[PDB]
Parts: sequence; C-alpha cells; structure tokens
Amino acid sequence: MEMEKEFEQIDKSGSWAAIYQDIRHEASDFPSRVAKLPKNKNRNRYRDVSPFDHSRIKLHQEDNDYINASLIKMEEAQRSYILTQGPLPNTVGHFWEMVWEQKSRGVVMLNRVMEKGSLKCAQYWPQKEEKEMIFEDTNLKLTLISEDIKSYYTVRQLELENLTTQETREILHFHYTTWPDFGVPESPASFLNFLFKVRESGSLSPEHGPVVVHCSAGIGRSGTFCLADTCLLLMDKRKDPSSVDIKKVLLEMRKFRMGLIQTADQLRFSYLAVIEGAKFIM
Ligand SMILES: N#Cc1ccccc1O
Repeated sequence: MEMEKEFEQIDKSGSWAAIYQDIRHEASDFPSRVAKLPKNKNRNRYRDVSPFDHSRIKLHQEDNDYINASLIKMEEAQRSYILTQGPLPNTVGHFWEMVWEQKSRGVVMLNRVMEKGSLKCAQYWPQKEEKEMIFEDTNLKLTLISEDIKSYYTVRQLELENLTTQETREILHFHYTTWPDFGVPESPASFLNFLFKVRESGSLSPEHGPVVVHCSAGIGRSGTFCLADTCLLLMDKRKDPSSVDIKKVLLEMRKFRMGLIQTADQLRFSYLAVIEGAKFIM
C-alpha cells in the first residue's frame, strides 16, 4: 500500500491511537540490567527510559562505563545513530566522552533547555566564544567557534579536544528550537528542511561515526527524526520506492531502543514528514 493512500484511510478512518497501540505491544522488550544498577542510579534522567544491555554505548573508562545511550543500526539503509537522553548536570562530561570516543561529527538537539517551565537538560555547550568549558573528569575542553541563528534552527561549530592528549576534532551541533511545547509542528516543511541541512553537513554519513541525537528522554522526538531519515533513505535506494513501510521500520529501530515515538500525534506526523520528503526523493 502506498503509504499516502493508507495515510488517508487511517486519517479518514479516525485511527492512530489505534495503530500506535498496535505498534506498542508488538514491540521488543529486552533486558536493561546495567541501567538499573544502584551504582548507576543518578545517571538516569527518567525512571522508565533506559537503554537495553545489547545496544548500549559503552564509555571506555575503568570506573563506570555506563551512559544512558543506545546505538541504532539500520542495516539495509546503511546508517547508524546514537540516540540518547538530554544530559544531566552530572553526566555532561560523560556526554562529550562519548562523542569523542565514538568518532561522531554531529550532535542533533531537538528540544530546548527549558521547555514547559522546567529544565529538560543541562546547558551542555558553551554560550560564548570567550568562555570555553573544561570537563576535568573526562579530561576534555570544549570551545564554541561559530554560531548561526536562523528562524527555525541554530547551527554551531565547536571544537572538542582531548586535554589529556592533544587531539582536536571539530563538532557541529544542529539545534531544533521551534517545536511547540505541546504536540508536533503543523507542517513538516521546517523539519524536513532541518533534516536536509544535517544531511549536507557530513554529519550523517559513512566516513564518520554515528551522529548523537537527543531530546529530553531520547525517544519521542528523536525517534521521529531518525525514522524519517531512514525511510527516505530506503525509498531513495530501492528499485522499489512504495515498498518502504514506515511501521516495519519503526519496529526495527525499536529493536535497539525502547519507546521511540512516544505518541500517536508523533507517528502520524512521522508519515507526513516522509510523504512530503518523498516528492524531493525528486
Ligand atoms: N534499513 C532497514 C531495515 C528496516 C527494516 C528491516 C530491516 C532493515 O534492514
């Protein structure tokens, strides 16, 4: 079925919490023993969101190598993502240790710091060129280089060094800042437009490590961007274009990290995105 015609029967037919619920239950439920250790209890932002043991990104340190993050491998498409939670006041050093270690080129941030009146993460990047940040624990220095503020998003170029060692990698931060507090945007053109910006950066490509992607829990909004991204990929590459099924793809991503796409408002939005992006894919 050509998604567009089933977007119709579904929206015509009044049923998303219908299909959302069908996705939920059929999803995978793996083990996450590392994340519940007592010793790791402050490192988690939420009680119900943790990384599965099998797909977790492991920090290369003698002490504690736990971070609440997960590696998402989409095989056919040939894309891997690092999904995660918004860093916490105390896990900011671990956040940047894992960008260093996995060799990523990009962080894609889909929320703001204070959303709905609360803090959804620590402000983990420098606000000024002149006042750099040092993560004494992980022995890393971070410095803002340049910074472009647009209407719908903000782009930043930063430098990550190993204090301990003298290596410098440049990092690009794509920040989505105009996602309303409640729901999902009324059009997907802005979202598609930011995605593409990220695709142009080198930030999602094979000669690099996987991009780190995050919101406040790392599941809802992050699941959306990724899902759109992987799907456009597949239509792009197949001999067979409406032979791309969002749901089966979503369920595959879901093999790696729990609860991606938190609401039915966001599934549906997912489908729009995708369809609208599949007119360029010309
Ligand atoms: N890409 C991709 C993908 C989606 C669903 C099932 C298997 C795959 O390799």
